[PDB]
Amino acid sequence: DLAYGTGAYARTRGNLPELPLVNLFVEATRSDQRGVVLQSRKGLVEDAEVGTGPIRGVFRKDGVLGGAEFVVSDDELYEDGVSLGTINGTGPVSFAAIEDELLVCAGESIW
Amino acid sequence: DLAYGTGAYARTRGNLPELPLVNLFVEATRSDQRGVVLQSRKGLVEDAEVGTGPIRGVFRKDGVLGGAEFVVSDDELYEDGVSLGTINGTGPVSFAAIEDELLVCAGESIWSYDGTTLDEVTFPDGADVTKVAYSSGYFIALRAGTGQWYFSALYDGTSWDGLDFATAESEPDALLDIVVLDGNPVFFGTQSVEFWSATGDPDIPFAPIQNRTFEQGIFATGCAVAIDNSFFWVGADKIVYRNDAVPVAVADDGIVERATGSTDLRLFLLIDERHKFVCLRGDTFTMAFDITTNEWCEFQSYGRTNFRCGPDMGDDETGIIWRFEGYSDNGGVLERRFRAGATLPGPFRVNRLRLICEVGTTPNLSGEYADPVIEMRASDDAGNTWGIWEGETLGAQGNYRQRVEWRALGLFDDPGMLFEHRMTAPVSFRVTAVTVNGELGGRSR
Amino acid sequence: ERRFRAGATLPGPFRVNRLRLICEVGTTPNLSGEYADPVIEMRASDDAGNTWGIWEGETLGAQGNYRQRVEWRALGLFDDPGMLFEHRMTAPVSFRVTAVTVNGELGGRSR
Amino acid sequence: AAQLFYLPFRPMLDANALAVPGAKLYFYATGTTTKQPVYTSSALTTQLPNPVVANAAGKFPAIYLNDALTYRCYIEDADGNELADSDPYLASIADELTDELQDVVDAVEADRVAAANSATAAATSAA
Amino acid sequence: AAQLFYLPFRPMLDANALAVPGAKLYFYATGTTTKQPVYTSSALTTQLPNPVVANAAGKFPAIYLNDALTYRCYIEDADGNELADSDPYLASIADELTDELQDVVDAVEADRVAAANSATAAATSAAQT
Amino acid sequence: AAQLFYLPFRPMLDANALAVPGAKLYFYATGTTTKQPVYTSSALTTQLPNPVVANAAGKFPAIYLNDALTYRCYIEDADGNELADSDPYLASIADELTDELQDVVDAVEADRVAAANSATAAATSA
Amino acid sequence: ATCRDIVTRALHMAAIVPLGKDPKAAEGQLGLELLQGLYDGWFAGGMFGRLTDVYTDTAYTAKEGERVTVDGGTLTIPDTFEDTDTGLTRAPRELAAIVEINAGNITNRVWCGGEWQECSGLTLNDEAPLSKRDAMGLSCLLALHMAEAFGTQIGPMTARRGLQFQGSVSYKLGSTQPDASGVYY
Amino acid sequence: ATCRDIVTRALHMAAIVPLGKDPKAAEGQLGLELLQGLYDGWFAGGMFGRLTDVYTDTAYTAKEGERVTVDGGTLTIPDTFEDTDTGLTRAPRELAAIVEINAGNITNRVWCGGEWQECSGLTLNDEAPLSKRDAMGLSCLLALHMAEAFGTQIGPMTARRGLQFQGSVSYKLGSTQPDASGVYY
Amino acid sequence: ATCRDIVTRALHMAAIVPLGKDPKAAEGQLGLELLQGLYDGWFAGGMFGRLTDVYTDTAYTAKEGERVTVDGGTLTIPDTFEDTDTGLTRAPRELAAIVEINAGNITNRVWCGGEWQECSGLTLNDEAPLSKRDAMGLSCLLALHMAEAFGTQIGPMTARRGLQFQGSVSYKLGSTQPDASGVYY
Repeated sequence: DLAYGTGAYARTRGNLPELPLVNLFVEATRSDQRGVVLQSRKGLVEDAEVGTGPIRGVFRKDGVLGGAEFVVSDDELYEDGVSLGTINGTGPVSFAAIEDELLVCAGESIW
Repeated sequence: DLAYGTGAYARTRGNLPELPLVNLFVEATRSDQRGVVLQSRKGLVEDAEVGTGPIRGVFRKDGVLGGAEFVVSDDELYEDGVSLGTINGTGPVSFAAIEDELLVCAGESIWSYDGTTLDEVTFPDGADVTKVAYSSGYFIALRAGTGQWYFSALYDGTSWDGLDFATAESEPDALLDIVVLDGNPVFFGTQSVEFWSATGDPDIPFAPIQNRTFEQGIFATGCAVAIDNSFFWVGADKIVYRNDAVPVAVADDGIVERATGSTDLRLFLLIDERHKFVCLRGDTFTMAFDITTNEWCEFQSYGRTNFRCGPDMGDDETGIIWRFEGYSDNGGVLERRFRAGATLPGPFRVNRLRLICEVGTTPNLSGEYADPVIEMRASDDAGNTWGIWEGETLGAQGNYRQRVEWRALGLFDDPGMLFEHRMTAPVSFRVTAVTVNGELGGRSR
Repeated sequence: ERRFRAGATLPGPFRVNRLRLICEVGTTPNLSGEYADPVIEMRASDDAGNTWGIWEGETLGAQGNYRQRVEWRALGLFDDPGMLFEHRMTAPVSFRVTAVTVNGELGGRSR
Repeated sequence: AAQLFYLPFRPMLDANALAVPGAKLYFYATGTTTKQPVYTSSALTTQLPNPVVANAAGKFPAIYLNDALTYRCYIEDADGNELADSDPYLASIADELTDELQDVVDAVEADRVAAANSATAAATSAA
Repeated sequence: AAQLFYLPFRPMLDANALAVPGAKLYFYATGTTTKQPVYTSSALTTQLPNPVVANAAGKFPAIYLNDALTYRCYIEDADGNELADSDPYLASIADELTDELQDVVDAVEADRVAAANSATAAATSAAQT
Repeated sequence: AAQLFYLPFRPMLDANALAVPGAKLYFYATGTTTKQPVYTSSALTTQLPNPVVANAAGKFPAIYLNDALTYRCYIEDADGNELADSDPYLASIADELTDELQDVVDAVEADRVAAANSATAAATSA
Repeated sequence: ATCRDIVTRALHMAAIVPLGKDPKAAEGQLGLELLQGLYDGWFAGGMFGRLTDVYTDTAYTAKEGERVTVDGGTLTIPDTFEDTDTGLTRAPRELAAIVEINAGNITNRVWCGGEWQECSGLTLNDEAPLSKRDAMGLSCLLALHMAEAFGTQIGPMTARRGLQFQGSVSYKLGSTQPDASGVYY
Repeated sequence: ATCRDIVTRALHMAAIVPLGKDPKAAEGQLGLELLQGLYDGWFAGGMFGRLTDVYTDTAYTAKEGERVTVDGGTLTIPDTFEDTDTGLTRAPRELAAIVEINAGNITNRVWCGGEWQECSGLTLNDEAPLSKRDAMGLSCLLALHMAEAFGTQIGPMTARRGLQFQGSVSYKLGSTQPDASGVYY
Repeated sequence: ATCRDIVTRALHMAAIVPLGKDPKAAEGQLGLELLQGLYDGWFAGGMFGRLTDVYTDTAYTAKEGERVTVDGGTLTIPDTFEDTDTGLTRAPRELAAIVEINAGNITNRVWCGGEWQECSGLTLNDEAPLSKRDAMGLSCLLALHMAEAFGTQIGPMTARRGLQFQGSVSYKLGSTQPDASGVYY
């Protein structure tokens, strides 16, 4: 019996042997005596196309603004695929929502 | 000595071998050296026929209104089999009672019964109430779609004030459930769990316990139960959680797989002599987590896509209330299925497969079940494909030395061997152990 | 792509006659096409992964072949630094790894 | 022309393709071993003995199943050997009058009347 | 839903599959007990003994029936027992016929009989005489 | 209602009525060679290999098909030679009854032709 | 004892099947086939002596210890013989074998218990052709070969009893047998 | 017994395939190939004696124990022979072998059960040429070689039965055989 | 049987390759080379007897059992021979070997199955020489040597079958063989 790399370990310092784990993760199981198995992560399939630039942030809450979803494109905000306006900022996008109001931040201004 | 599955583990991801436990649960024992045995669930027998539709809730408190039976068959309220009136529909039914007042909620409005007549309760702003509970002399109601909950006057359920409300600040969405734990209310919303305690101040009766919340919400209404000085709930990620300083996930990967495949989940509680089953019911399954043994079992009813007994021991499509007795499921067939086996590094010869089980305990002497038949079916490719069922006899009444053993199973290889045992007789059943290649002895058995 | 490694450090010379991959087999959703019989490749290294050999490919088995064995036989001798086998599969099918075995038993029945 | 003679029934064949004599068919409830009734005719009145026993030639009698119930078929050799089993028995064989058979029988009937009236006309016009 | 696969190819089972060496294969006319000829090969030249029995080795010979006439198959046990009776012998069907198909088929057979009787009556009695 | 029982345990035999060991049964699409899945149980979860290989006795396992599709049965022996083929997979005995009755309807048609000829000969002579 | 009883007691003596319980159909068929093969090997292997080969096509009456190929005649098995040494009528010698080959069908008859009993085409309901000599010995001999199919080995005493039965059949010491003859040139 | 039954019972006695269940296609093919190889090895290794070589090109009538090579003629296999010692018509001696060589096609025929059975080109549906002697013995002999391909081994009693069948075939003690002759120069 | 079939069955008997699975290209090539080496060692090692060394330069017709060194000539292999004992035409004796050394390359022919089969330049598609004698025995003999390359040892029965095949080839007891001669001075 050979012991495989349970976790992704790749050290370049000292030229230690590397045990990369690409698209596989350890999960505990009950059907096997060894207890753990390697399971593959599911593939990515498109759920909705919203804009052109990179998706900086996605927000969707059932009880916020009637359950509509909000997606930040490169420099644009979209609600259910409909553009709402242009958001200024080049940093990570943060959302803060209440029952009736949503605030979006991108580094400079609050919308 | 083959090792059988002590809990239902059906994980379809990665085509892992499945070890279902149907109508059987692990129970600790002292007579056997192995400590644990598999005990069969008791069959369902009708106790009372109330209404003409599915049972939504059953209430029976001896100290409330003389201990009458309050049953919600469909959209009607019945007291000891006598109709009281029409109740609102879709939402699940919640009860909250005191010595002389009973409030029933069905997700739309509140109905009050004081032993004389059933009256609709006027709520502030005419809003819809999702859940109604009782705590420390107050009646608590959750307004639908809002994160604020209202409380009534002292020992009065028909008097609700529009200003007598409190809001869960840390949860900006709407609340969904209430659990009365340790005499105090705990509120489950879509984003957080809030702990509130009664401060005894007449103007503000309840205050939140600061710095004690869980970031996991509740999936829907009716997915929280209270038992054993704790509460179980279903998170927004469809994972069953226990109450603790840090909540733990008592549901394994297979349980979450089954839960995710269903759209509706309901958490209720079932009682056997010493066993407290936290039952999670989906559209096509009904699993039960045992409190005493911390193991998951599966309950099924023959001929139906899901277990007959719903919340509060009520039927899911008929006006029958059930009770556990005689392993004769509604006068029909009670199926008990389980799987044993092992993984092998190479070839392995199976010549005998013995099952230490119940023998000679059938109460039938002139019927087709005078001698019950238990069928074993073997597989070598990790249970993916199976052979033909081979049946053995558990013995007639009084035959307490019957041997339940198969013969010459054959060569098994690297994936392993998996044997599935199924019995479908309305008789008591229990499995102690499964032995492979046992010693060949005996004395006129 | 799903890739992992299994290896061992040896005190001296070691001969590897068989390498078995107890994994998920016969669960392909495709009956005709390129991925009717998915291919998983294995490659070996004796210098702790610094230099590898050529990829050798096995088939996980067509749909329904639940008894397929993932075996590699043409493996040589491994000296002091240890042995490291890298496995890689690049087909859009489900994949689960249960165990990796070396020099297992030779028995079986028409798999 | 000439047609090779074949057996007029479908018995269960053993490993060597010989008809099993005295084979016993058991009809149970699906997933269970509970005995379920079988009927001789479509009226569902006379009940066959559920362990249906074939004759010495392997021929089975006409077995009619209650369509309102789902069945499990368990066949055995006369001495008790377990031959085959199907837990969900789906009678997926269609046996209704499709319009091809209906038009065939209608054409046969019409041609029969045509032949009869032609024969009568010939008899009247000749005698 | 789910469909149970049934093999659609009629088995090529001759008398040897009967596994009864004492069986007799009588071939009468459709409806009556008048005994019809049975031939050896497809040439329809050599006649088999119609009470067909196995040889000294217990092997049944090949049985060829001409499709021009309609036969009735009768299987006789060595002890005098009935085993398999087919009023109209249909060639490439092996399963039991439902009642509806049953009365359809013998109604068709009776229509054929009546048509043949009318045709021969018209040919002999009317036209020639 | 009432449903007639049909034997589902059918091993396949060649023209000599012998068991065919290792026979490969292919379930193709109607008129093409595209493969369709076949399932071990009625739940249609576990999938048998589309080329189903019979055991040494020539007996296939229980095969469950999806009625939403239309199948074609293609039998080959162990060596790959052709044994049988059914492009439209029909499971109705009615078509077999029609095939048997084709001969009788042609015979009755010829009978009608002969009767009409006899009637016209009688009319012309008399 | 019937063949079913022989198989049941053979399985009981090997402890494979507990006492008081009958075996399944599969083990019964396996035991019946094992017994049939044992009898066929005894007959073909020369256990009953080297059988004189004769070929007949008319009606023929056979004597003890022959294999007769019938090619259209009838074979008559007599229950009595004219003793050459003494001249008075006698029963056939114990364990006297007659083999008949008719159209590829082989029928083996052995004289035991005062009757000709067949060892061919045995079923589970037929009398065992040598149960009268020793039923338990025959069961032990059958178990000696049957136990291997179930992954078990019989005890030394069961094997000793089975080989004792086999040696008693081979020796034929119980009753008078024809005197041995040799060639002196 | 057919070759399918022989292979199935060989696997059952080896305790590899479950009792009463037919094996897969691979098991049947391997068993058939092993049985065919055993038969050809018996015919080529002199199990049926040293076969006299005969070459013919016209019509020829076969004799016992002959290897006839034909390149245009027809060899007739007779069902009877004229006994030289006694003069009457007799059946061929038990386990009499005739080999036909026709343009690279080898056909081995052995006389048993009153018929010539061919041991060449066997399929799973063909009758086993020597099953009537001991079906269980032949199954055990086949299992002796089958068990090794599955990574297992069988018990001593199954092996003893297999070699008993082989020795009974080699001995030919059960029936009349031609007298042994030698040279004296 | 083709060389691929023999290699596959050899790997199956050693249990190295699971039943029903074809081997890789590398193991097939290794088995083919092992079979070729076995044949070459049999021919050069004197398994078919001490071959008479003859040398020719014109057209020459070889007889049984020689190695012919051809230097600018033609060698004609005959399909029949004139038997010196009786004078009638006969097929070449079974396992008769003819070796031809032409232009530096070696061609070995053996007479089996009524035909001359070449054991030189064998690929995985050509029919394996001497496979008709016992295909499974030849597979076992090949496995006897192949199992070591995969770090495993075959069972006793497979090795016994392989040595039985080799001994049957060396014995030549199955058919007529030339009489042994000697020197008496």
